[PDB]
Amino acid sequence: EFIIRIPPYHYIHVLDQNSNVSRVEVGPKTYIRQDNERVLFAPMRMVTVPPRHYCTVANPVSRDAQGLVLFDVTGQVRLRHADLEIRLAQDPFPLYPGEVLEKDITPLQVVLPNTALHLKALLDFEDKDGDKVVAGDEWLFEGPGTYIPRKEVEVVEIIQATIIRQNQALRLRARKECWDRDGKERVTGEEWLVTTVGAYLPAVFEEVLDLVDAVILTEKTALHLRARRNFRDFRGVSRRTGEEW
Amino acid sequence: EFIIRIPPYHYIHVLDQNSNVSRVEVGPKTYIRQDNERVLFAPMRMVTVPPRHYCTVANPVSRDAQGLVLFDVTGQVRLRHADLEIRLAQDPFPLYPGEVLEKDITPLQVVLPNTALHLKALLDFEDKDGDKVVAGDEWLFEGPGTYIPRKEVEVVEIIQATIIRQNQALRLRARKECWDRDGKERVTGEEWLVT
Amino acid sequence: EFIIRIPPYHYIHVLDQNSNVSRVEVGPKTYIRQDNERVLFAPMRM
Repeated sequence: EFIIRIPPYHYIHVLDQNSNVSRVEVGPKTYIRQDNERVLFAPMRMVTVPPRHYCTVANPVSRDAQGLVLFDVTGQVRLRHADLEIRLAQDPFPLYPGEVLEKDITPLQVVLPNTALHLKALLDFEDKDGDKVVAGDEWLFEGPGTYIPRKEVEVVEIIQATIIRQNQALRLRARKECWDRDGKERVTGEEWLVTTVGAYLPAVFEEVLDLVDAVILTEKTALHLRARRNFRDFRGVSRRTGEEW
Repeated sequence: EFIIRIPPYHYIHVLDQNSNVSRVEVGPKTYIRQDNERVLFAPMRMVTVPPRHYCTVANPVSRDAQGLVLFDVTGQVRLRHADLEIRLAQDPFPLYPGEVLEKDITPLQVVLPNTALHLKALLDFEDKDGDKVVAGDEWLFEGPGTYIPRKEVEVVEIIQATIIRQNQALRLRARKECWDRDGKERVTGEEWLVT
Repeated sequence: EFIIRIPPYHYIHVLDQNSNVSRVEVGPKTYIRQDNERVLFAPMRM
């Protein structure tokens, strides 16, 4: 049919069979379909991202410096095949040909306070402050704030901070060679204790094991302790392996 | 039908099929529908907000500095899609095309004395006194007064004050790093007593 | 019907029911008849 009335906030795609090319007919205006064109689908409401939401569209249109949608001379539109893009709140937009709504209008994820996100850089990229990120690097998005999703970064899980109370310590095992918040070199399998009172947030490599409670030494008791490796106790005594005290 | 009598305090929407555009025909006057127009619905009574109430309308019309309802040249009306707005008591108003009555005429919530509201800022905004609010910040609307709802602020629950009598103290656990009313630094899990 | 193809050397008359007025649509060109117009007769050779 030639007469194609397109309601406000809707769009259609007419296929010029001359070049078998499709173009997005978007606008609150009716359309005349000629012999050479063939509308692909009825007017579809343009997808709007409500504020505080986001959406990602498969094969985003290969726009330019001004954001003008680069259109192929043949009658198609230049697309970044197989890539993704994050589109935040804006006016309703038409799906140009060769684009798929990969991610719907989903809410921006806001982490609660004393909680963190275990992000990981799937694709090599450069972060906000010129950071030479590489594929595989892990990230901790802590804070009660909101995280704006990104193509090169994937959230793996949400970790929760561990509250270390008074007279308590938390067992931390290095999952890989790393440094402790006190800047102490750690090796894979090395376990240590963090006594800082508060909601201690576990790091990407530091693995929370358990909370160790102190033992209260009255005047009628004392503690019988045998070492397991060479070290120095709090008094500084250089105890040896197997030594009991 | 061409003859469309619109009773006082009612409105209709005629669709100019020429541009498939709808316009709000509001007024205590009859209307003539031509071949190009097509009324969408019979006269609907304009929604009035009774005093001390409020209402929120989906996709509020993108008004201007003077409040003139910016109308699209095509025959539509400029809308702030997907947003909300709080409309208090006023004269009955017509629903311009592309607007949905999100919140009816509900009463303004007045907290009783010695009670408070647990508000939280869903959307980043700036408060009354230029406060750099961020998304997620919590608010306590206490007082026997009345709270005027807002788009960027959501009430989470109504908390009730705890009466501490003589020779008594109340256990207070910090849910997060914070300061006590006596300006005492607190850490998550820290419990103290208020006398 | 909106689509009104007028062959070369032919003409039609569309009645704008708004004013019940008719105008000669002459030309080797197709025509779009809106809701307000109503073609009176098919293209007639001039």
